[PDB]
Amino acid sequence: KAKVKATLGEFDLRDYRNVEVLKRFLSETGKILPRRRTGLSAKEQRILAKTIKRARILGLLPFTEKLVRK
Amino acid sequence: ARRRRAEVRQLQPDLVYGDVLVTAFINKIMRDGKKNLAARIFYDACKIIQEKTGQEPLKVFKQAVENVKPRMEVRSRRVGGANYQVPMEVSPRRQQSLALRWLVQAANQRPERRAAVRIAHELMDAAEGKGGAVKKKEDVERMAEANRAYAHYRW
Amino acid sequence: KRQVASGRAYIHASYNNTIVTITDPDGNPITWSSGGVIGYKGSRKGTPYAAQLAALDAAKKAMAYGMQSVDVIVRGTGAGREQAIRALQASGLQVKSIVDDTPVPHNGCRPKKKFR
RNA sequence: UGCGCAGAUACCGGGAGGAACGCCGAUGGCGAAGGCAGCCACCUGGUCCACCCGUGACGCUGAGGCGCGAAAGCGUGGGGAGCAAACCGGAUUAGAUACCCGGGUAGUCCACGCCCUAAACGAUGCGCGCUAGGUCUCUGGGUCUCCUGGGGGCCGAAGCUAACGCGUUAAGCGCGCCGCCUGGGGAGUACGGCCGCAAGGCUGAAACUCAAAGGAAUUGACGGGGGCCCGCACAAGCGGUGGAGCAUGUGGU
Ligand SMILES: [Mg+2]
Ligand SMILES: [Mg+2]
Ligand SMILES: [Mg+2]
Ligand SMILES: [Mg+2]
Ligand SMILES: [Mg+2]
Ligand SMILES: [Mg+2]
Ligand SMILES: [Mg+2]
Ligand SMILES: [Mg+2]
Ligand SMILES: [Mg+2]
Ligand SMILES: [Mg+2]
Ligand SMILES: [Mg+2]
Ligand SMILES: [Mg+2]
Ligand SMILES: [Mg+2]
Ligand SMILES: [Mg+2]
Ligand SMILES: [Mg+2]
Ligand SMILES: [Mg+2]
Ligand SMILES: [Mg+2]
Ligand SMILES: [Mg+2]
Ligand SMILES: [Mg+2]
Ligand SMILES: [Mg+2]
Ligand SMILES: [Mg+2]
Ligand SMILES: [Mg+2]
Ligand SMILES: [Mg+2]
Ligand SMILES: [Mg+2]
Ligand SMILES: [Mg+2]
Ligand SMILES: [Mg+2]
Ligand SMILES: [Mg+2]
Ligand SMILES: [Mg+2]
Ligand SMILES: [Mg+2]
Ligand SMILES: [Mg+2]
Ligand SMILES: [Mg+2]
Ligand SMILES: [Mg+2]
Ligand SMILES: [Mg+2]
Ligand SMILES: [Mg+2]
Ligand SMILES: [Mg+2]
Ligand SMILES: [Mg+2]
Ligand SMILES: [Mg+2]
Ligand SMILES: [Mg+2]
Ligand SMILES: [Mg+2]
Ligand SMILES: [Mg+2]
Ligand SMILES: [Mg+2]
Ligand SMILES: [Mg+2]
Ligand SMILES: [Mg+2]
Ligand SMILES: [Mg+2]
Ligand SMILES: [Mg+2]
Ligand SMILES: [Mg+2]
Ligand SMILES: [Mg+2]
Ligand SMILES: [Mg+2]
Ligand SMILES: [Mg+2]
Repeated sequence: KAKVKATLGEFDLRDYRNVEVLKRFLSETGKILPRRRTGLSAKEQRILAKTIKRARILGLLPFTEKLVRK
Repeated sequence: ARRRRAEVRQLQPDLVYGDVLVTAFINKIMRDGKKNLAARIFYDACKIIQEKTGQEPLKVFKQAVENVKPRMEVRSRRVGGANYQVPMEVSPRRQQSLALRWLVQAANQRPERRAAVRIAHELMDAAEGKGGAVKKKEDVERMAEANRAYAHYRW
Repeated sequence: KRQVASGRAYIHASYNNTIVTITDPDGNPITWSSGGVIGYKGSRKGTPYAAQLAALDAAKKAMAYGMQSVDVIVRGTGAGREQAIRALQASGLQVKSIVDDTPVPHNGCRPKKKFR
């Protein structure tokens, strides 16, 4: 499987308002993908976590979703 | 059998019907090593069944056996304290042994006086679907589908 | 007496029981079944067989109200959580979709000693 | 046991309230220790790097003192969802003052004030200097296969250690300073003292008694430990014994 950073452009890791890019870093559910799947660095993931959470308080990214399978 | 598969014994074909199933049935009738007695019992019973009914005794032997074969049984398995009666299928080999054994043990519970009389009559009843053998088979198949709730313990 | 003909079927699957509710698309229930509704009483209620028979009882109870299309919601883990779904598929109800909505807290409430 | 026909469980919607922050999440980070996980803002401490700019030995340790100090517990006033000592039941059991199940008070949370213990652990005081490397990682800087600082890991040179192991994050080589040990039990007891509302803490003996107490490692036994594997050990199956009468041997008388 490819990683998210690999298939992506030059984006601002701090911009909490960009949903189009942040939604790429959530799972099927609303969870935050581990660095193994996001391809980010330790620092980069540390920043993404915060900006995703900020965006979740704004109603932009979800806290959790429902799994359609099984 | 802890090491190997314990291969099945290959019986000798029947001296009369050239058929192995018959030889095995004779073996289950035989007691105290009297195979001549058992064979004369079986064959005189073949005369009985072939006369009192005008059909070939071979086909009736096979049919009677076939109607006693159980397709499912129950086996205990030790699970978290007291064990459970757990249904599962029956090996074709085991269907064989069980059906023949049940046939003989049932025939000797018959009221008839002579051996070959009981053998013939039980063969006829079991081939028609009645008779004690078919009741042991129907009761075992009742053991499955009753404890069916444990179908996840298959093993 | 309702004629919904389409709705939701909720599979609540715990280790001690599996119970099925069947509702209209607005969530309001129609009929339901459970492990105790069919004959079983004790531990046998949490078995996958009882999950099958509960699912089927509730599906037949849905037929009389006209149900054909069903969306399946699933909450919980336990034996016969899958078996209840597989019974729901061959129940004659066409299964529209299947979702797992099992509620997990974000570490809010202290569990019983049993769950630590 | 409990709850449910006064309609529970399951499902949808609305509302209240308390507590804790899923994923990120790490073998990760920060802190002197205790300890610190949603998010935003304010106030605020430590720490690291680069420049080589300023002061000019201003340093290290540290008996007393003073401040901090998980949980539990104490006082007053709140609060009180979930859990839950004590306690009330239900089971289990030889018994069950327990493990399991249904409940439930303190408490767990807040404020303010007490208490000062701990497997408070790296069971390893602080500071400096010297002694091969290799590898993973967090975070700075650089002429950015790499080089160079500061943390966190794993192997391992020299060396040390009783051994396990330690090994530039020393348990190696040295130096300064503080704290502490001196056989097991009696005993963290007794007395006095200081402190505390209390519970209790800090200090801390003796008589008496014993030929031990202990550390690490070794072979072996054992495990209601693990992996693997045999035997009529189980299973599948056939015939028996246990019952009768008798033969015979033994116990008892
Ligand atoms: Mg149950
Ligand atoms: Mg599983
Ligand atoms: Mg836990
Ligand atoms: Mg009632
Ligand atoms: Mg009642
Ligand atoms: Mg009442
Ligand atoms: Mg609701
Ligand atoms: Mg509210
Ligand atoms: Mg209240
Ligand atoms: Mg985690
Ligand atoms: Mg200068
Ligand atoms: Mg000068
Ligand atoms: Mg100092
Ligand atoms: Mg001091
Ligand atoms: Mg304290
Ligand atoms: Mg406290
Ligand atoms: Mg209090
Ligand atoms: Mg109070
Ligand atoms: Mg409770
Ligand atoms: Mg309790
Ligand atoms: Mg009790
Ligand atoms: Mg009792
Ligand atoms: Mg006992
Ligand atoms: Mg600690
Ligand atoms: Mg020292
Ligand atoms: Mg200093
Ligand atoms: Mg290293
Ligand atoms: Mg760089
Ligand atoms: Mg640190
Ligand atoms: Mg280093
Ligand atoms: Mg050496
Ligand atoms: Mg080492
Ligand atoms: Mg050096
Ligand atoms: Mg050193
Ligand atoms: Mg040493
Ligand atoms: Mg002494
Ligand atoms: Mg003490
Ligand atoms: Mg004194
Ligand atoms: Mg005193
Ligand atoms: Mg006093
Ligand atoms: Mg007391
Ligand atoms: Mg030892
Ligand atoms: Mg062993
Ligand atoms: Mg045992
Ligand atoms: Mg034996
Ligand atoms: Mg046996
Ligand atoms: Mg005898
Ligand atoms: Mg009798
Ligand atoms: Mg006898």
